[PDB]
Amino acid sequence: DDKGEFCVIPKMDGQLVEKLGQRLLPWMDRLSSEQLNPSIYVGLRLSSMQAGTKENLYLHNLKLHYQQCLLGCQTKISGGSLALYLLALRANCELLGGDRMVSQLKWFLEDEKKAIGHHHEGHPHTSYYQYGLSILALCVHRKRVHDSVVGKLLYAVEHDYFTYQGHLSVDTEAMAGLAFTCLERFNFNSDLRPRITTAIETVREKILKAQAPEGYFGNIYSTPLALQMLMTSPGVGLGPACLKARKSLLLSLQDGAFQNPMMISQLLPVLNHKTYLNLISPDCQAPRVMLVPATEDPVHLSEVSVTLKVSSVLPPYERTVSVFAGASLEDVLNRARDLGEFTYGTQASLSGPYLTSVLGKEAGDREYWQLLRVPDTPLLQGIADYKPKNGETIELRLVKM
Ligand code: B12
Ligand SMILES: N[C@@H](CCC(=O)N[C@@H](CS)C(=O)NCC(=O)O)C(=O)O
Ligand SMILES: [Cl-]
Ligand SMILES: [Cl-]
Repeated sequence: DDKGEFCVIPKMDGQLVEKLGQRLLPWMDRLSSEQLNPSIYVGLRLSSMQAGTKENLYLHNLKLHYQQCLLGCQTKISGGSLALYLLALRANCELLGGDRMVSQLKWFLEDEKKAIGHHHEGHPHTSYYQYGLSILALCVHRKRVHDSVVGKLLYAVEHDYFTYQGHLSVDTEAMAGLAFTCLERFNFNSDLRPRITTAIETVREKILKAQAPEGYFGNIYSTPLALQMLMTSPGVGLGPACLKARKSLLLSLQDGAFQNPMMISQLLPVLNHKTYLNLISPDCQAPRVMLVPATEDPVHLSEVSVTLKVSSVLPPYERTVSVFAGASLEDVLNRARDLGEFTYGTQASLSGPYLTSVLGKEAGDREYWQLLRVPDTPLLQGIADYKPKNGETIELRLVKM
């Protein structure tokens, strides 16, 4: 590739990548319906690493869970979650399909298309991220959806719906590009083909323009999906752009990034030069090294002082607490709660605990609790993974989606 047209990530530190995989390994034993994440299975299968027989047991439990929750299930499965399960099936070389899951995912897309409306003036009940992910998951199972469904996602890309105040929301843009790439390879939605092929170029160009001087695309956690999109096909400047991203990824791993299992599961494929598009026709005898358990570090003795602020409740709340150095924001919330007259609530997600209430105020429709480093810098990690530094002030703020 003397011309530098292929997006590659060469010469990654072997032990940083091993340790990244070892962070997923313990999660292979968390098999309850409340903790299963099909993206973990996909990410491991597309990676240079494996967990042996634990993978087969994980897939067995995924199958029982998604089969039980088709419309003894406990919580309603979103379209995107079912889509990730479809990706897990392809990672084991299994093909669906009148399949009930295929139909359920198609009807999810129909519901979201209706929410968006004929004038693209509405919004999905979930997100354009889940919309694109669901189109992609159907496509890799060789299943087409109606042009009217695909048109909504094309329109959003064509009208730059995922750029806000000049900043591209890279993850959703990249996911849309992955879906479009799959449609193009099957020649699905052929009446939309010129739009599809241009939109692939638009996504790639917008991703490249979102590259920061440091080398990440948007932010370090959007970079895995951005790299998937760039790796689907060679292009001018991709070699050089992806070498900058390599530098950013290495520095981030050295600095302790990528603790979150969902994020690890998005990064592992691209470190192995694979993407979700490999799930059309995947190698199911891929070369992968067995992971072994990491050794856990000694107890952290130092402490950090962190101020927790909530101004979207009446009366507002502010308290400085101390926790062990390396404790999470969740630990800070727990310490504040222990000190009295502070409460919070969460719900499970495939990314871990999602903050849903603070001081008795539950996020309503189209609202969420945003986590910020004062002043006004949104955190890049959620409560379980963000580790506050001494002297930081963290704000919880209820905002409109
Ligand atoms: C859509 C989305 C949101 C929406 C979710 C609501 C909706 N309308 O669906 C909104 C805008 C509310 C949101 C909020 C946040 N998000 Co967000 N989000 C995403 C996105 C684009 C897609 C998620 C999705 O649908 N996945 C597919 C479905 C099937 O999976 P799921 O687990 O069932 O989806 C749920 C969770 O993702 C959850 N949620 C969304 N984001 C986050 C982040 C964390 C850490 C957790 C625990 C949960 C959570 O909401 C989804 C719907 O219920 C991802 C992109 C990505 N690369 O994954 C980023 C992403 C997951 N979010 C991220 C972050 C950091 C946040 C926030 C912490 C930002 C902040 N500073 O407040 C908050 C969450 C705080 C809290 N209250 O706990 C990061 C996480 C990185 C990491 N290291 O883990 C990502 C990767 C984006 C990025 N590149 O920065 N998010
Ligand atoms: N509107 C988009 C989602 C945009 C979005 O919620 N982006 C959040 C996700 S946490 C974000 O701030 N992303 C980081 C960024 O844009 O840099 C969709 O429908 O998929
Ligand atoms: Cl992380
Ligand atoms: Cl609460």
